[PDB]
Amino acid sequence: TLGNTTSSVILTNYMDTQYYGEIGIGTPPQTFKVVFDTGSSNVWVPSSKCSRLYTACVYHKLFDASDSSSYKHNGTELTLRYSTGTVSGFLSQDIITVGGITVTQMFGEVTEMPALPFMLAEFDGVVGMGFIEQAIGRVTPIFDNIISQGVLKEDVFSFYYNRDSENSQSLGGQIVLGGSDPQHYEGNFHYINLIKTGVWQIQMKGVSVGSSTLLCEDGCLALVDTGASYISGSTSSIEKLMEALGAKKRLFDYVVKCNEGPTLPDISFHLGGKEYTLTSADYVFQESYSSKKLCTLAIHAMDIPPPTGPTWALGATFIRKFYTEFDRRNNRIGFALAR
Ligand SMILES: CC(C)[C@]1(C)CC(=O)N(Cc2cc(F)cc(C(=O)N[C@@H](C)c3ccccc3)c2)C(N)=N1
Ligand SMILES: *[C@@H]1O[C@H](CO)[C@@H](O)[C@H](O)[C@H]1NC(C)=O
Repeated sequence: TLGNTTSSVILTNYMDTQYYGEIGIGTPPQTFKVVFDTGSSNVWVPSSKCSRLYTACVYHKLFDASDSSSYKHNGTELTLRYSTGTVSGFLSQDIITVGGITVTQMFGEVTEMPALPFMLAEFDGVVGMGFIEQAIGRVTPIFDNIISQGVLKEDVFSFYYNRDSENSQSLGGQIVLGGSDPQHYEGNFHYINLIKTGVWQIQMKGVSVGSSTLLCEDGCLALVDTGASYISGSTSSIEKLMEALGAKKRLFDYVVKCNEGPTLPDISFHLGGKEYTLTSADYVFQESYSSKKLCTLAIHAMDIPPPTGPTWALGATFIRKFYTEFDRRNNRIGFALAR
C-alpha cells in the first residue's frame, strides 16, 4: 500500500566519517543520535542496563525502559557481530519517531558495548536500513514497519551526505523516506539492479586507477553501505590499489605525503551502464600541503566474510559524490551527481 507522505531526517556530519540523525524512543520520547545504515538490518541503542564498566556506556545516551509507559518487554538475547566488532544485549519493543513518522518497533537494548570502536562514536546507536533477510533474531526492520503503514509515496529511501563544513549553516546530510530530494542531486538517476533481494549489493564491472592500473577485471561485488565511513576492498585489492597510488600502510589506514595528495590519479568504479569517478580531492583528507605531514585516504581494506563478502563497500566517500536512492519496490539502487 502506497500513500502520499515523504519524511525527511536532517543528519549531522562528524568529520566526514559519521553521519547521524535523531530518533525518539518511548513515552515521553528519549532521543538518540543514530547512523541510518544500509549495511545492517537491526535497530539498537545503548541500554540503562549496560554496566558502567563499559566506558562507551558512560559517554552515550542510554535507553531506560523504566521511564517509558509505552514499552513492551521481550528480553530475547541479541548478539550483533559486525565488521567493526560485536555488540550484544536483548530485545525490547517501544514507539519510535523518525522524521515525524511514528512506528511501534522491536529494537536491541545494548548491554555490552566495546570501547573500541564505540568510544570513537559521536552517535549512540544504529537504525538498520537493510532487509529482513539479514536481520538478526528475524526482527522486522524499521523501514518494513513504516511500509506496512501505507503512508509513504514510494517504497524507497534516499541519502544525501554533504562535505564537512565548519559553518553551522551547513546541512550535514539528509535521509528522505518515501522519495528523493531533487534539491540535492542533478541530472538523472542511473539504476543498477541488486544481485538479489535481501542485501543492498550490486555487481561491479571493474575498478580503474588512472590510465595504466586495473582491478576487479573479471567483475566483483559492491555493497552500498551508508554506515561505512570509507570505501573498502579486500586486503589483496587494496594492496594493489595503494601501490598504484604510492600510498603507504599504517596500523588501520593508508597515507600519502600531504604535498603528493593533489597529484593522485582518479579512481573509477564501473557500475551498471556508467563509470563513477572520484578525483584525489574526493578521497584524500587534504589537511595540509606539507611535504613533512602525512594525509589519510578515505579508502581502506575490509575482508567481509561469506555469504555477503568477499565484496567492496561503497561508504560515505562514495555517497558524498553520488546522491543515492535505495529502491525496495524494484530491488535496485540509483545514483545521481550530488549537489
Ligand atoms: C555503523 C556500524 C557500527 C555498523 C552497524 C557495523 C559495521 O561494521 N558497518 C560496516 C563498517 C565497516 C567499516 F570498515 C567501518 C565502519 C565504520 O567505521 N563506521 C563508522 C560509522 C563508525 C564510526 C565509529 C564507530 C563505529 C562505526 C563500518 C556498518 N555498516 N554498520
Ligand atoms: C519476543 O518477540 C517475538 C516476536 O516474534 C516473539 O516471538 C517472542 O516470543 C517474544 N518473547 C517474549 C518473551 O515476549
